[PDB]
Amino acid sequence: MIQQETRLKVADNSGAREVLTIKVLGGSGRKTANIGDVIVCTVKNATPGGVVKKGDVVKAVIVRTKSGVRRNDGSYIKFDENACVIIRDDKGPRGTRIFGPVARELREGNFMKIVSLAPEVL
Amino acid sequence: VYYRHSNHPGGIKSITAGELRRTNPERLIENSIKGMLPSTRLGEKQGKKLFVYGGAEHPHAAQQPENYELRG
Amino acid sequence: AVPKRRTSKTRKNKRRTHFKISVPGMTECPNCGEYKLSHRVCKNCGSY
Amino acid sequence: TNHKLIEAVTKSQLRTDLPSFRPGDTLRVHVRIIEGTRERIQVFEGVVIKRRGGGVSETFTVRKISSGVGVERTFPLHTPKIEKIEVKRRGKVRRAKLYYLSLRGKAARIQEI
Amino acid sequence: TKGILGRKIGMTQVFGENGELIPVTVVEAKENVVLQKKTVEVDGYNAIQVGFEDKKAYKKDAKSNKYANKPAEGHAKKADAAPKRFIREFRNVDVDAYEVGQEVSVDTFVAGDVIDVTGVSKGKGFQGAIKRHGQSRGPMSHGSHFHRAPGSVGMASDASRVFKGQKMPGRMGGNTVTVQNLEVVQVDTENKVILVKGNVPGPKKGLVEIRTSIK
RNA sequence: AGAACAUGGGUGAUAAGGUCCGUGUUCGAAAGGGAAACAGCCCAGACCACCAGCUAAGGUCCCAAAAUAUAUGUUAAGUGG
RNA sequence: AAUGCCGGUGUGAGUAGCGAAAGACGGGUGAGAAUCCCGUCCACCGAUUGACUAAGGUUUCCAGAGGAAGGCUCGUCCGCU
RNA sequence: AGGUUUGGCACCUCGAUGUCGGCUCAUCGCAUCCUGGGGCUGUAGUCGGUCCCAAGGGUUGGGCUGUUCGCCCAUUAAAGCGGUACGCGAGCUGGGUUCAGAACGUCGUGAGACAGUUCGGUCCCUAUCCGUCGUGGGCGUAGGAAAUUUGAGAGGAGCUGUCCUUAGUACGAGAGGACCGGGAUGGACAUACCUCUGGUGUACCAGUUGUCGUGCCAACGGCAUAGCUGGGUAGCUAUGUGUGGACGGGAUAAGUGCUGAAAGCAUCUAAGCAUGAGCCCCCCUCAAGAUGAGAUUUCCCAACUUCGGUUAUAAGAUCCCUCAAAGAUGAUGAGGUUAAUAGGUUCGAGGUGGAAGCAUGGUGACAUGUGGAGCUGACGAAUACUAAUCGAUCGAACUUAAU
Repeated sequence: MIQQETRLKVADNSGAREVLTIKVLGGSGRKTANIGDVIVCTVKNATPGGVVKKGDVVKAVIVRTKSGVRRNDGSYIKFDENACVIIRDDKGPRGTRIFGPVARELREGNFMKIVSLAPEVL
Repeated sequence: VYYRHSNHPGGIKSITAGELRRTNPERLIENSIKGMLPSTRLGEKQGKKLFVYGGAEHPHAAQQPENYELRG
Repeated sequence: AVPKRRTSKTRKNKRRTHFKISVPGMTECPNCGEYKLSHRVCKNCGSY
Repeated sequence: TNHKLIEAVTKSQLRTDLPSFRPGDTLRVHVRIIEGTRERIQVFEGVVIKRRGGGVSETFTVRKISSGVGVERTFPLHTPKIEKIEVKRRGKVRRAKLYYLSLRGKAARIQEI
Repeated sequence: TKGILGRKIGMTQVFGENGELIPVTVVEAKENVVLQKKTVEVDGYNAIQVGFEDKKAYKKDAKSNKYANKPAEGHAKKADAAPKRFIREFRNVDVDAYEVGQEVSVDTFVAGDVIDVTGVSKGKGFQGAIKRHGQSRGPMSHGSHFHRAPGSVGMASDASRVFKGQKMPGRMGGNTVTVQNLEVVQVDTENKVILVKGNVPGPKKGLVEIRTSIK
């Protein structure tokens, strides 16, 4: 469950290790987001180089929250930490590599460019 | 238009004369009789001597009722 | 927070309408006895 | 205890196929993923950490890291998306809920056999 | 349309073919019979009267509701039936069917039907304004002295009174509720129970009514 | 410590239930009838009794006393061009 | 009729409150016992709610009798008579 | 001209009408922010400009300032403008300002001042009446009762956004881009159920463990926040799971439409002539005969009577076990069968291997069952053992018409 003001970990390659969420995109008064949703955020810790730098206000997608999602058969997929992939606003990743596993909700969310880059899709 | 309030906030209701005469015309006549009587307890009793019927048929044959013609 | 007018005799005695004691039962004691708290474990002049 | 009507009307959908679990066992679970038209199987492997419930609404949980990031997977005992259960190992624990595991690296502060 | 009569038992889950998790309430409807047919020519409207589970016979020194008294024992003797514990009317049905005394089976409903369920809520007792109307409980620190109280109750000397329906504390809810547009998942006739997809108002073993959905 | 009203004027903005003079009335210190209610507006000044009569101002379909009165006309709207 | 002075009696009302603090059961005395006496358990203070010593107070100290008032309930008890 | 927001006036209140912003909770208006209808264009076309009609419902998260106001960051369909003692302090706070301390500046001979700053500075009340939200007692209603109801009349619910044709057609010498049709779709808010699933908590549930004091080893019990740590039954719950929502009918407002004269040409109107919404009503949910009167089914008095009333009647209170109900009343489940409550016996579910004996191992410890054992609260079943198993109280005329 990602509100505003939550620190979120970045799981791809660019000058971005760390983001703080500005706004949960969606409806009015929408409070939280989860896997499949899109937030707007600022970069708090970067690496020297890369395209994104510190102080940039960017979009991202959620992959692998700690409060995992529910399926129809009543099955769950919780993760140990909250991750993030910075996206380019054409449904496409602004980096070039994806680290760690990614959940299948992105396939139904039409994130299929990010689906092939990542190892271990569940 | 006829008006009434329910003592509930914004609870003013209404109905126009023609459609009150078209549905429940007995109320239409007895309301305007009873508005012409004193509003004491004796007056509200005297309004209970009134029987209104839509259509030319009534049940009160044992009382032996007489025709009265409006002497204007 | 304070009463604005005093209370009159009529009003105070109206309020005391229900401030009553309930009559205790008045049932005959079954095994042996007389009128009592109904369906009791009645021992007063009896053996219920 | 629930009611004989509750067991009678769900009693059919129990599956009498599965082995006997104990929290602390390693299992590989063969789950069935659907697509356009091809029912692919993918396998989840991990240690069992909790089992709660009774009757039809039973549930268990298996934990796996395998990529650097721990992953949980919870699912019904009698759900028909499961093709079979293979008990990998047995392992000896002292608790019924293996919750003792911030988590990353090898900082899973758990005890194994 | 249809309608039988109730007493829910509890909740369970059932697996849907094509693979689903479906939470369900088990409603047992046994011992129903038509007791009386209201007719528009005699009563002004058309309805049937149904009695759900049956009680004991009239007993001499019988005083709990477990036995039937003389008047209700005489009623439903015209219907060739045993005394019932619940009697409700169904005026959403077609009275030209339903011979008086007809045993309404639980398989009048077919898995797939859209139904309405009515019942009585659970009774939380006396509650105040946070629980009962969903208010906001102002601040817990910074010197604050109002936590669960309600705020103001009106304006100032203009309209110098409180209006109707001002949402104060009181008795929470033991009301009549109807949940529309639920579904029959399964009709089990050996045990005479109904599976309904969802939740039902009231506690366990309380009376419920099931009807064909109007919309 | 005065007040409203109509008429004559100043001040103010051809404002004020504003303020300042002049000529009257009424309230103040005045009960009664009318204006729905309503010191100052209209009629009228209560020594006491009466289940007598004539009138004022205002009124006469019901509330609520008295014309659903006459005869003869307007109105169709109900209460800068 | 002076938010007059003194006395008596209301209303609010059977309402607010009864001043931090372990108690259970058995037996006894009594017109009357949760409350007094006697147990056997159990809890509390535990550098003190322990033992002295002051100032200060002035018979409150002991025994037997008593329950009108006092004791925020009761009382057969008491620093009360 | 219309409505009264900086001012004019001094009519109520100085034997007190006591407070700016913010918080909590509202209720009205329309002079319309979004959504809904329409039309105009110097609208090629989307864009747009521009108007009129429309008041049901909605109308946000932060950074800076005590702030009203104001500038900024992100969203959203949208982030309107007003009244109500500039709504609301016997509902809240107390940052600003009118209090006693102190520093600075300016101006005063000085005591002091300014209106400039800056730091620090005690927010009382047990609800009588009316009002509001809940829940009872009394009486009533032409025989008394028990159960089902009708509905005069009340209250509550009408909001929104994506992906798909259409369509790349209209149109675009270029780059740019019309409107319009179906099911659906799965969403955001806010409503009202409920605990099967994920989770929370659980103070008479099982386990591990540290100090100390008692019965002297150990095993128990006491106190250390429930001593602490790890799990967790039922009940109660959100962050969990279900469900609803313009509207499911046409029809109306500037507007668009038809035929047609004074004014013989002309004319959307003049008589006539249709539509276009959020308009109606419908619908949907709940409560409802104290609606001072509306039913239907069954039961009981065959008397007694001066049927004025009495006893028996149908039936309800009294009392006692209780909970699915509950401040209390009330409302349900029960009272000698029987399963209301408790014990006992079995489950379920919880937590996870008790003792005694054996086998070790130097010993701390392990094994290991012919041991997923022993323990177990509120869950469930069955059961006569302990109990609700006696008995009194209260209670049954006028009139026409027939037949």
